[PDB]
Amino acid sequence: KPHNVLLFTLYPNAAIIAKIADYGIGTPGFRAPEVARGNVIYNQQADVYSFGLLLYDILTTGGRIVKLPDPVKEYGCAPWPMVEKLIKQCLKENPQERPTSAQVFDILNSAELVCLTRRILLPKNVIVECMVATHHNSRNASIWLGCGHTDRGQLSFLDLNTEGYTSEEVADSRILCLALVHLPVEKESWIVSGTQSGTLLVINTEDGKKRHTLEKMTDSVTCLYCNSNFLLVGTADGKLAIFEDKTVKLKGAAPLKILNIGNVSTPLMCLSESTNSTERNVMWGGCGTKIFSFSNDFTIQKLIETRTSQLFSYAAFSDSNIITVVVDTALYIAKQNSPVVEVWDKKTEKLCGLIDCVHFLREVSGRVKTLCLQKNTALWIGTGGGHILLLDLSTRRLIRVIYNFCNSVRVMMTAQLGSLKNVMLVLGYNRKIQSCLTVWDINLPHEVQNLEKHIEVRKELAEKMRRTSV
Amino acid sequence: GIQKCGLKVISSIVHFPDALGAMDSVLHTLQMYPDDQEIQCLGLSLIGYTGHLLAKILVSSLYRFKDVAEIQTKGFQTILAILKLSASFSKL
Amino acid sequence: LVHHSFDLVIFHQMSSNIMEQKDQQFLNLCCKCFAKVAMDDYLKNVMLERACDQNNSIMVECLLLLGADANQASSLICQVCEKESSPKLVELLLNSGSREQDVRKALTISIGKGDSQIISLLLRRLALDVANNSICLGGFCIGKVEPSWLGPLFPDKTSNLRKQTNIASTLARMVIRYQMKSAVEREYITSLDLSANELRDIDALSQKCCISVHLEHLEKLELHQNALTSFPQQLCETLKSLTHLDLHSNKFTSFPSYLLKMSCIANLDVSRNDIGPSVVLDPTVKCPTLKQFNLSYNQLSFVPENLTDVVEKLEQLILEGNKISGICSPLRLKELKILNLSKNHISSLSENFLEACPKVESFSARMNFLAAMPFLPPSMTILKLSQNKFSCIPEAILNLPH
Ligand SMILES: Cc1ccc(C(=O)Nc2ccc(CN3CCN(C)CC3)c(C(F)(F)F)c2)cc1C#Cc1cnc2cccnn12
Repeated sequence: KPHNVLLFTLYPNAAIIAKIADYGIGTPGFRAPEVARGNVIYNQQADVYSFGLLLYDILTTGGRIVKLPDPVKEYGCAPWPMVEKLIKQCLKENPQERPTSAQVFDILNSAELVCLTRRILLPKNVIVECMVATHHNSRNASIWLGCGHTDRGQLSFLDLNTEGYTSEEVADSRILCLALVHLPVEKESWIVSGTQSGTLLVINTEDGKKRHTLEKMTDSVTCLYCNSNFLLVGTADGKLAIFEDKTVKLKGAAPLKILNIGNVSTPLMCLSESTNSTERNVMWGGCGTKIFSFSNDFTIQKLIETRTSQLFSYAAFSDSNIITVVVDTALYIAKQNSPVVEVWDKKTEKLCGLIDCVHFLREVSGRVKTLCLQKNTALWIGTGGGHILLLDLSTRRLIRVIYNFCNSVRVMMTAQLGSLKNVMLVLGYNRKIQSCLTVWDINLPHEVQNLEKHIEVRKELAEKMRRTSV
Repeated sequence: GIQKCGLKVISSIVHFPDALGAMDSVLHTLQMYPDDQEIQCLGLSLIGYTGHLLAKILVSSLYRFKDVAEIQTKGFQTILAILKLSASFSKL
Repeated sequence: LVHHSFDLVIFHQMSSNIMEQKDQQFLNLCCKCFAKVAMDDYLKNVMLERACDQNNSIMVECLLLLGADANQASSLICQVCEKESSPKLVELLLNSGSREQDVRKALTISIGKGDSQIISLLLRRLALDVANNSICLGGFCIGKVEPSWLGPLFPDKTSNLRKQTNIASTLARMVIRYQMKSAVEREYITSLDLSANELRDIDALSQKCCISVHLEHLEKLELHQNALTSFPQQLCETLKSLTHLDLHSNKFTSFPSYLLKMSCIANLDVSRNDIGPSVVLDPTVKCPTLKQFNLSYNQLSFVPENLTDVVEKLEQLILEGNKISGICSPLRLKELKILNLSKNHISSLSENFLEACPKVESFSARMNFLAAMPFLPPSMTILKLSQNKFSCIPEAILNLPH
């Protein structure tokens, strides 16, 4: 029972926190049903049920003390799905189905148990291409998942606090990219998407009827970005339109400036920003195999070529187009259907390093899908094979490989919730097709490292204690 | 640069009874100033009675020059005093 | 090579501004030699020990990145801290793994040789959890406390992030590449636990160095199991946002009345001290936010006087363990909810002492010499009168509605 668990500290990063005690003074509330039936001796396989009850009480923060119900429903608490599955495991009726104690500790040893916060399935299971979080820190902590399901578009809207969602079809054809813009001075917030019809549509989040249509282009919009102003636009024929944040409030707005970075044979796939504040005045974009940067004047200030990659890397993976550009001290590049990541520098405009994700993966298809960075020097590599990689920018080494939670990672955004906490949404596929949106704690790499060091220190303490006792 | 005449004033005040720590200060200066401060480091009396760094600094200051007649005899008197204070000093 | 003198020349040449010079081939050969001696990682541990014996934090980082057991040896951190070292070196050793017991011993060392910088560097590792917003200095036996130590522990939002240098990481990257090639060939702190640190005063917290502006947002201060004697008044007015103050198991002698001047104090605990023989709260003080008051196990010989005018809205008045003779003045706390006079010397309660407290629910009066129970409020739900000489169940308790 919790009455038998002593606490020697409250500091999370302590070597010794909780201990067990039997004061020698089963209990009705905290006994296994097989034990309550008077059947047999307690046995090891019933202690795991008692431990599952204790885990339920810790999760619910002592709510039950003052056929078990749903912890999230009957009492208020954050989901913590990995532990809910563990609870539902070690509380099964058939004692042969309860995991053994060593197994319970082994699955309590994962940083993915501490860091996974919410795991939401989408029942419709539609192929979801894009999504954009809500930049509002209000109670409307929600996503705006865009997808394509028909000759027209599919528009979801999944609320986090509710975990329920509404779907709509308000575009004329499939959508490939999303973007949201919020003008607090005017208290206006709009969700703009890129439709494969070859147009751009605006939907005001304040009123479901306030809709507009924007200027048309010959190809399909592939990416959008908002810089915090100006609305960046990106097409598949190498076009770069700038939309004023305020001018797009009215329907049929005008693009303040339009550049043709490239041509039809080269789509513009990704636009990003520099993480360092000293370079806040440069925006980078990948038009096919050109890593171009343009200043706050919307004029190209650098134009690298990527066709040089075939001289060192394989020509097969070299002659694809850029997927993403992750701007930092060094440019990080992902190319279509390529399992290798290329590292460039802004100054020399030349290759500096390569990353062969196949090495890390085979150490356990491995196609690279999305790249994300956090300022904590951990670059999250989402591989199309359904595995996330954690690379440390100081050493460019592996931290941990996260897998067996989805089969194909599609996109990976960083976003904040209404509790001011920063999380990383990972929308992955599940083809048994099913779309699952895991919301990871942004502190996953630190958690991996700390838990490893912590379990090693405790192992050393136990070893030393066993030695001096003998 | 004023630490030289400061150590001169220190040499003036050590003659007063109950001079008591100032040993860490003059030790840091001697580690900072190798030549001039060590010439007057004979003023180092029985202070601190365990840092091996202090003895290392003393012997290294003696050896770094090792050619000035007066500092050799002064440091020898000092090390004789401190070993008379503690026999464990001989080991280190 | 590493046995005789390799460190004395290698560290000297690589730290004497080896960067910012057109000696690319020179650095290449030195890194080739580095990767060559990098084998037999025991030697790397020797290099780390020698690099810490001297104050050269420029290359210790490189040794740590290549992989060096910072818990090798008087461990490393205690050695570095014993001699005069630099904050950068101890920081790099704390960031890499080092046993908690070793860090604790190093804190004791740096406490001996008083140096605020290394003390703060260590306390930022031992006793700070940014998730909870709490300092957890509980049981460290820090015989004193100085604001210059807890300074950098508080967020101090003016501070920012800046990469001072990167030469060590790049040096580490290229020696690792050469080794591989040779192988191939807001949010303030709302808690401050100082409990059980064997303190003797906290007078050093007064117009503190950058800690004064941070104490104004403290919402808990555990000071129990120390040995204090007073509470500095300047601290009482500085702590303009406390709610939970803990002072039990200290050595007090008279209740500091000005404690009830704190703007938002809501749980005061002065228990197990030697307070006595009577607490007299000054009528000029009005504390309408005090919703708990624990004066247990003191040497009180009365109920705290002027408790109605001063502590207006009190919920739990716990006076257990004191030596209270026998009540004569009626409580008037309109909002009392739990009274507790167990283990006292009471023999008879005044016939109208609880009539003017209409919200009492719990009432514990164990281990007294009680023989009769006076008129009680009808809202009393729990009533624990044990071990206290009742010849018969009183008639005043057989009529309690609930
Ligand atoms: C004074 C004391 C005496 C005895 C024990 C005690 O638990 N002994 C014990 C006896 C048997 C067993 C093994 N059996 C399990 C049952 N089983 C049927 C047979 C085998 C174990 C076990 F730990 F191994 F489990 C422990 C604990 C304390 C305590 C304490 C303490 C310290 N701080 C605090 C603060 C608040 C309260 N208590 N407290």
